[PDB]
Amino acid sequence: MENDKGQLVELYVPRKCSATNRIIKADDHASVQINVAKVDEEGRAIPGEYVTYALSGYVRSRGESDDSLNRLAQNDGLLKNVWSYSR
Amino acid sequence: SLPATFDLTPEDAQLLLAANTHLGARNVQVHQEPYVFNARPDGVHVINVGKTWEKLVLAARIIAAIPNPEDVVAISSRTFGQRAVLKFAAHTGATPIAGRFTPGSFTNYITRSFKEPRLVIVTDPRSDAQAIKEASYVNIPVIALTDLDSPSEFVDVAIPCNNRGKHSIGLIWYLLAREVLRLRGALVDRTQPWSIMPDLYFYRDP
Amino acid sequence: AKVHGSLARAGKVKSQTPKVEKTEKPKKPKGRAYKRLLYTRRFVNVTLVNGKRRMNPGPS
Amino acid sequence: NTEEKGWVPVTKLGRLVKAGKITTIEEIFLHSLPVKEFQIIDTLLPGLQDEVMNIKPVQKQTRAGQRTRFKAVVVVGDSNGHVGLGIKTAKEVAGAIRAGIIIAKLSVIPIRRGYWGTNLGQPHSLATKTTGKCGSVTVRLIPAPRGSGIVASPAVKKLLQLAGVEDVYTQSNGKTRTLENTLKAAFVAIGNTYGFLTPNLWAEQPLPVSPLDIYSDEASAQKKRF
Amino acid sequence: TRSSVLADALNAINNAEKTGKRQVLIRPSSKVIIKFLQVMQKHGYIGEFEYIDDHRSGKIVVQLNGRLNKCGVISPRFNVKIGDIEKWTANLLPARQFGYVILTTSAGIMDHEEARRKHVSGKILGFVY
Amino acid sequence: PKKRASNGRNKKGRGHVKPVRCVNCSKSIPKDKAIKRMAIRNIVEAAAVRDLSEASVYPEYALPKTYNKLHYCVSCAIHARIVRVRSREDRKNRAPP
Amino acid sequence: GKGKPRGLNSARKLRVHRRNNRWAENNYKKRLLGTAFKSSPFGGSSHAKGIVLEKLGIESKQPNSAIRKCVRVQLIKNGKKVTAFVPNDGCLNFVD
RNA sequence: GCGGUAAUUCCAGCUCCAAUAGCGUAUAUUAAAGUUGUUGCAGUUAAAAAGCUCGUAGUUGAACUUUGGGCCCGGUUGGCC
RNA sequence: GACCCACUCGGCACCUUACGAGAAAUCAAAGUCUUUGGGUUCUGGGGGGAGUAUGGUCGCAAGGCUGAAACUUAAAGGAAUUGACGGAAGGUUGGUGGAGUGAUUUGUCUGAUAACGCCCUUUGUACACA
Repeated sequence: MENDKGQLVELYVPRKCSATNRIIKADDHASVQINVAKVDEEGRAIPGEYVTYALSGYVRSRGESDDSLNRLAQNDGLLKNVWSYSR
Repeated sequence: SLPATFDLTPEDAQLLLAANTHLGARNVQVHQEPYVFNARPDGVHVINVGKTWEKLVLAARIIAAIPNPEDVVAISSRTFGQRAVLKFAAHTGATPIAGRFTPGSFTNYITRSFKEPRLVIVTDPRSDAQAIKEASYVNIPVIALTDLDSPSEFVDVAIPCNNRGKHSIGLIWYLLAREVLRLRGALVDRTQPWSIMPDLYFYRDP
Repeated sequence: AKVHGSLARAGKVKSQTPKVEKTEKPKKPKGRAYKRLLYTRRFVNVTLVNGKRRMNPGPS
Repeated sequence: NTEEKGWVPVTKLGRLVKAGKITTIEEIFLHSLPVKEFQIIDTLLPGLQDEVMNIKPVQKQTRAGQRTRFKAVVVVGDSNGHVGLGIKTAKEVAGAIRAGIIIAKLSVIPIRRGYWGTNLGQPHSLATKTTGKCGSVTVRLIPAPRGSGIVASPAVKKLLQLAGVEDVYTQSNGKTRTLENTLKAAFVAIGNTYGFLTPNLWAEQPLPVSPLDIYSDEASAQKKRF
Repeated sequence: TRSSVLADALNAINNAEKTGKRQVLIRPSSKVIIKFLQVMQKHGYIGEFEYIDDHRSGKIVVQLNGRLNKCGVISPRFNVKIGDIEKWTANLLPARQFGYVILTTSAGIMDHEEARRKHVSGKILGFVY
Repeated sequence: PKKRASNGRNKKGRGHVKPVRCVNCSKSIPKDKAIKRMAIRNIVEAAAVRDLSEASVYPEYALPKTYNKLHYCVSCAIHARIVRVRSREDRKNRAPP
Repeated sequence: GKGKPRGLNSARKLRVHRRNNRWAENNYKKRLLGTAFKSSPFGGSSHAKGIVLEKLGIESKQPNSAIRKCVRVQLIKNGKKVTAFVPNDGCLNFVD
């Protein structure tokens, strides 16, 4: 997204989707950003730090965003079992 | 990531199973959601409670991440659910809405009931469809308390629970509220059963 | 349609109207001079009120 | 005299704009935060000028006699790389125009402008072949080389000049005489530039943290008695 | 009657891409399709596919990563000649700076940029971007 | 405008049925399209039932009913019989009441 | 596959169909049938010179109510009876 | 579409605009006409799917018949050398 | 033999979405088409003139099949929308927000709630000086 001599042009680098990698865009209001806080031993939330997930508008419209979110959070490592890869 | 503290205890399981949350829908499991366990006779499909607890912990963990507790908004049209949301607002932060949702809420100002929530929670997506659809036009994630028969449009971290009433939805709400008090609060680990009872939420007689 | 018609009025209006003459004036300077003149009246100052301008203003 | 300015920051963006926490519109574009108030994008970037486009009357037969109204298509823009198309209908002409401008200011969208083929100083054309539709009118925008100009219909051409798209080819289908549809199609097309994966955009960034959460305690919907 | 199998494969890939999947089943595969998916895989429009074996046809389970906008067949495979490839790019590809009109040469099934440097051409096949 | 999906009442995957004669006007019309009604009225009405039951020989006995299938011609169905004309949304509704 | 044959070796059906289906538009029909030369008053030429017959008073259509003052003309070349309008204000008294 | 007695469209005159030693008018034709469409049209209701089936020519027609691994030789790109 | 439960192939159609498509009405296919190529037969190119004339060919006949031009006109239609009408059925207006590409509609409504602060409704319409 650059010119010839370094200098990065192309204003605003879009957000990729977490689920399908489709570009969520400026006008699109159906898209969502989920923020999950970082737990540890000694309990409690610990504000400041977030594991983020950008769900697209289409994914939410179609109505299988839930499944995608179950998948995404699992590989990060905050769900023992829950969602089977197999079916 | 996944500590040994935040696990499904037997007492909580015995509460859940007492409440009949594990009894799923009569008619059909919607194909969008796989949270099924043994198609038992007499037309009932049992839900994985280990998942239910976990999804609840996810939702709670999401809620705890939001900086101001006032901006979250619980929604309900079922009287039981209305009571529950009022209790959720009584204990934790998060201003509720009971009864008629009063459309045009999350959309543009001018109305009195103008709220711009970071996050929204719903009892039933079929009965509060207008709320779900309202949320989509201003970057509001939804966390519904779905059943097997219910939809899952515009929903995130949908929790599979029985949403008929009596003692069911209130139990789920109790679990959520308790969880989010345990996070960002002064409560101890699994040892403490907490002062407030599950009997407080449930239903509203007569 | 019909071929018959009142042809007696053929050139009614061209006749009865008053036949006055052209007024003599200063000579319009032609070619490049004309272009110069156009450029001057347009891109200097004088225009109508509002954003839009009338190049041929009526006296009023 | 007895006057006062009165901005009145309703919604969560107003306070941010007034306090001066967010300087640019890039953040807004990233997180898709819906601009309700027109005064947000005005003082956020004063360089955002304007434009009109077209005015046509729209009539309405009734019991008594006949109602009449004036529709104004007001396209607004700025020569860096942001544009808005605002259609409005009202009984007065000035009222139609002002409201149209407001609507155009509300719904602004940026344009991913790139090169024809070679890479050089300053982008001039569109990044990709984009197309937008509205009714019969499908408008297509094809990238052109340097100093080629905006080869299009006068309305679409104006829309593109507002954006600061120097060089670009266009086509169209359907009954293009209606500007109601054509300019909407053009808007859809220039909008879909950012919704298209080039290879340089596959390099996955970390997902920026939402700015709403950074300054939630500082500047947001406060209680406040008087 | 399945007239072109490559066409069917590509149809399947596109529909699944539009519906927002990460994976597809396609039938009944070929050499041509495998070569095609290798060409695609080299530049990285798709992930690791897998040809299963059954004594008749062969199904492919393709894993796609959502870099693929649209790829499509060009039937009937016309005959292309040195500089016609450029004209083809102008017709169907979105920009000059990326995308691949894939085509079959006597050298082998190959993208257009490699054919320019190898200095060969032949029957055209689909495109990718 | 194609004003119905069904077009005629209940005929798909056939192409022809045997027509029936309308009871009221004697108009010919397909058997599917006849807007039919099961009339199930008594031999004696609620007005005539009491004295007639009192003065009859044998206790209770029977007092049967007349059964017949009334057919119609659409025109007759709207003019005389209950059916009405309905809205675009109420065209979609199927229940008898 | 969109109606028409996209076969590689089926040029015949494409060209033939097009030649059959060209017979619709005005210019193709006017050219190939030879209609300008066969039929019509002029012989496919721009200006045709003619004599006259008589002056007319043509009753014009609605809404444009007037009398038009045309001339019936017999031409030189074919010698067909034609009607022809006379332009400008007045100017029917020039011709006889 | 203007003209039924106030014509911003006619007749003149004032002023203005276009092109400018050159403009207007015809008929033919090219583009726009993705209104011929291979690239590139349409065919439920706007013109248009032939009553339906068979069937010769014509058009099109599953997959499958050697990839990989190396060993060197070795030209072309750009920068420290 | 029948029925119930779960799965299964082949259709008859249906109900809900709109992912998409469509100018719309609407469509699980009229979708997978300017990001315009699965194969392939048939038909159309403004409306009248005309499914007429002329020619052939088919048939006992009626007609069918194939099927023009000159001339004439600035429309013709399609969909939906507001009224207006019916010798059809029953008993006021913007602000902001949605529903729509708009016309506009919703609000300003069945007797609650996509809204928030002679008259009417639904349908038919080739009328729209009605």
